[PDB]
Amino acid sequence: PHCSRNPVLVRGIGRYSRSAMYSRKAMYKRKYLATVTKPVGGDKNGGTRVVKLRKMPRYYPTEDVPRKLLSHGKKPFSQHVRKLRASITPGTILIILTGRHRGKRVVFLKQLASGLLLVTGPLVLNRVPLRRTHQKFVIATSTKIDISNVKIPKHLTDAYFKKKKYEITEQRKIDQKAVDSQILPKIKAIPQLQGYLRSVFALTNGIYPHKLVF
Amino acid sequence: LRIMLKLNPYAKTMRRNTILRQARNHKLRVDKAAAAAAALQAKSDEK
Repeated sequence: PHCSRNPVLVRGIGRYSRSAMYSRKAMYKRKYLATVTKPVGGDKNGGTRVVKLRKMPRYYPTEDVPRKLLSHGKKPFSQHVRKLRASITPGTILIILTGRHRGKRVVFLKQLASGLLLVTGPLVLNRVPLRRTHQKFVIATSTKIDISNVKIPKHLTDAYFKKKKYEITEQRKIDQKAVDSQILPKIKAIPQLQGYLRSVFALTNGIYPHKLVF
Repeated sequence: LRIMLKLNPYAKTMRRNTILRQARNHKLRVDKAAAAAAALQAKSDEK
């Protein structure tokens, strides 16, 4: 096989024309069991018991519903394109709005395959473990830390965090130790970030969200 | 886009040509503007 050979400049529009691709691809020279038989195991039987799979149903419902037409779209959730807000980047500081951790400030880790943001606050700072969160319920601050050359374990997929009393397994505890062990030194790099991450966001008698800068 | 093509197949070529033409024209404007900027500090040193 080969690459697309047609660089895309606009969604659904190729760079090269129909006749241009004829030359580039060089078409001017490149032209042209239901049933199984098994023995029975008894004499005067014949050993010719032909058995068929997918046998006829033993019961039919009184009425059936007709099948629906075709849609040429509406892909299942597993293959939807994951869209990430431009202000979200690895290492930025986020604010939780709806969960048990309302107002907590956390540092954004890798984004997962389901589109949920794998995020963590340093568990020694705000008692927030490695959790998934939705970008639509998170406010992005302009404060960023460099989480490059930081190793996130490969086994932190969505299935890892999917729900099954809750007990903290050792694997959750060990994985938490590994990640923050290399995150905290970067937290200490810039001053006063501990107090920023420890405190919670809240609205007061003054400021309004549409005037604030994030 | 695909609906438009089923009525006017030629519209694909016009759209492709327009995008390519504007990409070239946008490129041409940003060098001579840079050349004018490249002229500014040329007179800043020679003075």
